[PDB]
Amino acid sequence: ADCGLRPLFEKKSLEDKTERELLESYI
Amino acid sequence: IVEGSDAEIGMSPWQVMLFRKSPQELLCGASLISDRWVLTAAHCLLYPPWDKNFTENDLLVRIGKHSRTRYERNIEKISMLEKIYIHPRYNWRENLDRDIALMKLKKPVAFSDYIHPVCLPDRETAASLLQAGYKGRVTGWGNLKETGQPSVLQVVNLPIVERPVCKDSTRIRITDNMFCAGYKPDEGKRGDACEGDSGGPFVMKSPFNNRWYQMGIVSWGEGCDRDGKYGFYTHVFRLKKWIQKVIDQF
Amino acid sequence: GDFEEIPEEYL
Ligand SMILES: CCCN(C[C@@H]1CCOC1)C(=O)c1cc(OC)c2oc(NCc3cccc(Cl)c3)nc2c1
Ligand SMILES: *[C@H]1O[C@H](CO)[C@@H](O)[C@H](O)[C@H]1NC(C)=O
Repeated sequence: ADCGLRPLFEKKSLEDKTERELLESYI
Repeated sequence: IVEGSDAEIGMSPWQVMLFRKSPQELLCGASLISDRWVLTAAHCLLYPPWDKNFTENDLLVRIGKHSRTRYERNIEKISMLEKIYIHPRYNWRENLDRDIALMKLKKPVAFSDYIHPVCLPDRETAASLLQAGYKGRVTGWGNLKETGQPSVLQVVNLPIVERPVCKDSTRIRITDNMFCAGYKPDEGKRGDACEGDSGGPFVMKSPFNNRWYQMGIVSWGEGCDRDGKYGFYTHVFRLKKWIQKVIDQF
Repeated sequence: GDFEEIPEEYL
């Protein structure tokens, strides 16, 4: 149920330093 | 990982180190997909041309790690293997087609800030994310250069490449069970997996549900980070019927 | 090698 939601990132609504690079590639 | 950067703490909590015994060394990467199952590349465990043939008792799984060489007391968890399952149609003779294996752990691992499973894609996930130009992320403790070793887990983001360009970069037969990724020479940017990273995860963050999915398994490259070459990845979704079948049976 | 010994409960 909780797969792919990282405790130190998604779970706390913090983003890592480069995830926005992947998002920007998803057109 | 060549031309990547140091992972942040907890950035890849599904990252698994396959650790060989006697002699104590990095065997491969892998990923955590539930509390009891780990995913990796078959050639990590079985590859006759290099006399590789590891059994359950030859290795350990180390989950929640960041430092490559340290024993990360109170953070990492070390698990023993109950059973290895290699895809029965893994093609080690020719092209590493269906380069995928599962490992069932003797005991479920406790999740923590540093230990957490990644999702596996369904057909819709693959159709929407597995597209040329879309980037995923590759992580591992493998070599920094083709010809040294990192202190901590390394991360690189790499674009998926069009299938004809993949095919035209190699003399190896590339199947529908593989995809390739990496920058083209004139894109300027660099980065690749390297020795020791095979078996690790290629992940993408779905912009629909904001979850991470393991789309690929680090399989093979002609050297590492060479101009006009790309890394080849096992296409996890295409192998998911096999994954489910194994987990459902065992 | 470069690896720190692990507690030999794992070994
Ligand atoms: C299918 C046989 C491939 N091969 C022969 C062809 C013929 C000319 O050379 C390529 C290999 O030499 C070979 C075999 C492997 O496993 C058996 C490898 O594993 C890795 N992993 C490290 C790596 C580095 C760059 C990107 C990723 Cl995605 C992973 N590279 C490997 C390379
Ligand atoms: C070890 O076991 C595997 C089982 O698939 C076999 O393919 C391999 O050749 C064996 N290796 C040796 C050295 O006996």
